[PDB]
Amino acid sequence: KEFAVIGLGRFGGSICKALSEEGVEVMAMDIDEDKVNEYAKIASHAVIGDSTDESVLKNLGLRNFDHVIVAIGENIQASILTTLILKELGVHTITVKAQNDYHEKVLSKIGADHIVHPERDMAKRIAHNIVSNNVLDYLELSEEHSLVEIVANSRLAGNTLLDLDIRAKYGINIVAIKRGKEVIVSPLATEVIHQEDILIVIGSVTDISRFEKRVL
Amino acid sequence: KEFAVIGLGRFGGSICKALSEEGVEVMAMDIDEDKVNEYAKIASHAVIGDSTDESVLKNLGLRNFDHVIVAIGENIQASILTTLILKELGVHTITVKAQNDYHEKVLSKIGADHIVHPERDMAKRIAHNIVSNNVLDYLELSEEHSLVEIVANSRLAGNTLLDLDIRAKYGINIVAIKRGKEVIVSPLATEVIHQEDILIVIGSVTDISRFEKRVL
Ligand SMILES: Nc1ncnc2c1ncn2[C@@H]1O[C@H](COP(=O)(O)OP(=O)(O)OP(=O)(O)O)[C@@H](O)[C@H]1O
Ligand SMILES: Nc1ncnc2c1ncn2[C@@H]1O[C@H](COP(=O)(O)OP(=O)(O)OP(=O)(O)O)[C@@H](O)[C@H]1O
Ligand SMILES: [Ca+2]
Ligand SMILES: [Ca+2]
Ligand SMILES: [Ca+2]
Repeated sequence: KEFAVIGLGRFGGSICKALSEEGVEVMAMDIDEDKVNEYAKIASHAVIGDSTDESVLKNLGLRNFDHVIVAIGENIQASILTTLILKELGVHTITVKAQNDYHEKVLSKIGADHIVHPERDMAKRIAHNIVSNNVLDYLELSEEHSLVEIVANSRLAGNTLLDLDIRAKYGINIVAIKRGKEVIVSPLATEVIHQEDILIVIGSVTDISRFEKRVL
Repeated sequence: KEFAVIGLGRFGGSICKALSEEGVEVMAMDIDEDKVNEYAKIASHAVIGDSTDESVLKNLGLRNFDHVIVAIGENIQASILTTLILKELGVHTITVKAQNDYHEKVLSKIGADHIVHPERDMAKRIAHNIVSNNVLDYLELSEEHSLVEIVANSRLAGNTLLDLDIRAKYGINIVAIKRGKEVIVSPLATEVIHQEDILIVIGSVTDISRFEKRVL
C-alpha cells in the first residue's frame, strides 16, 4: 500500500511519525524545506514541493495512491485545490483536515472521503468533562449511541450491579470497570462498585443524559 | 463554576464554543482583537489581552478559577509563562495544549494538571486505521487495555459468538456490535456475526494484536 501526507504541521507531521512507527513507507511533502528536513529520516520519501502545482503531484506519482492525507492548515484554498487535484488523479482515499464548516462543506462536494477535526473533536470531549466532572470521556458509536466513562460516586459505591439494576432502570449497560490499574471486562451482576471505579458504559445519548441527571 | 480559555485558535475557540453550547459561562481571551470579536456573543465574557502580563490575569480575577484552558499554540514561551502565572494564582485545574515533547516536559514540572495533544492523538488513530483496515478506531482505557472497533471479515461473518469462542481463544471480549444503524449491547453467545458488523472489543493491547494477526 502507498501512503502520502501533504503538509507537515502538528497533524501532518504526527501522521507521518505514526505511519513511520507502524512500519510502513510514507511520502511526506511540504512547501517548507525546514519542515521537510525534520522528517527526512522518518518518512521514507520526504519531498519539498507545492501541492497545488498539478504537474507536481502527478510527477511524484500520486496517481492511484492508496491513501493521501491533506493536512495543509490555514491555506484553505490550497487545501481545497490540492484535494481537487488528488481526486482527478484517482487517489483511492483522501483524508483532509478541515479548518471550518465552510472548508468541510466544500471538501465534501469535491469528494474528500474523510474530513477530520482534530482540535474540535478533542475540545468537545474536554468541555463535556469540564461541565460534568463524573463524566471523564465519551466516544460516539452511532448517531443514537455512545460509550461513556463515568466515575462512580457515593450513591453507586458499595452496591452490587444486581442491586443497582442499571440496565432495567436506565437502559444503559456497564460493559467494563476500570479499578485502579485493572480493567474488569463484562462484570457480572455480583460485582460490587468501589469508590473511584470508572464505569465504562454504553447506551443511547438520551438514556445516558437521564442517568447523569438521576445519579450523577 | 468558573471557566476561562486563553487563546482562541481552532482548539481554544472550539473549547469556547463547546462550553457555550453546554450552557455554562466562559471567559475567552486572546491578544488578537479580531479573534475576540468572533467570540463576543458566544463567550459570556470575551477579553482582549496578553495573558503573559501578570497583572492582567490577576486583574481579570482568575485567582482560584475552577478551570483554565491554555490554548496558545506556536508561542511556547507565552504558553509556559501563562501556565506559570495561573499556577501562582491558585487556579484549581489548568489544561494546556502542548506543541511538542519539550513543551509537555516543561508544562508537567511547572504544574499543568492536564496536557493535551489534539492533533497527535487523532493522527495516531488515523494512522492505525490506515495500516490495518479492519480496525476502524481505538480508545486506550489503561496502560494495558484498549477498546477497539473491528470490522468483521468473511472469517468472522456467519458464525455465532459461541462458535467463535473469542474470549477463550483470544482473551478479548465483544462488548457490543454496530449493525447498520443499530448497536447491539452485550450480545449473547447465540448472536451471529453479520458481514460489515463492527465489533466493539475490549482486551489487552497484546491480545488484540494477536487477534489481528490470527483473524484479520
Ligand atoms: N501548497 C502547499 N504545499 C505543500 N505544503 C503546504 C502548502 N501550503 C501549506 N503547506 C504546509 O502545510 C503545513 C501545515 O499548515 P499550517 O501550519 O498552516 O496548518 P495548521 O492547521 O497550523 O497545522 P497543524 O494544526 O497540523 O499544526 C505547513 O508546514 C505548511 O508549510
Ligand atoms: N500572550 C497571549 N495572550 C493571549 N492570546 C495569545 C497570546 N499569544 C498567542 N495568543 C493567541 O493564541 C491563539 C492560538 O495560537 P496559534 O494559532 O499559534 O496556536 P495553534 O496551535 O495554531 O492553535 P490551534 O491548533 O488551536 O488552531 C491565537 O489566536 C493567538 O492570538
Ligand atoms: Ca475558498
Ligand atoms: Ca492545530
Ligand atoms: Ca522555552
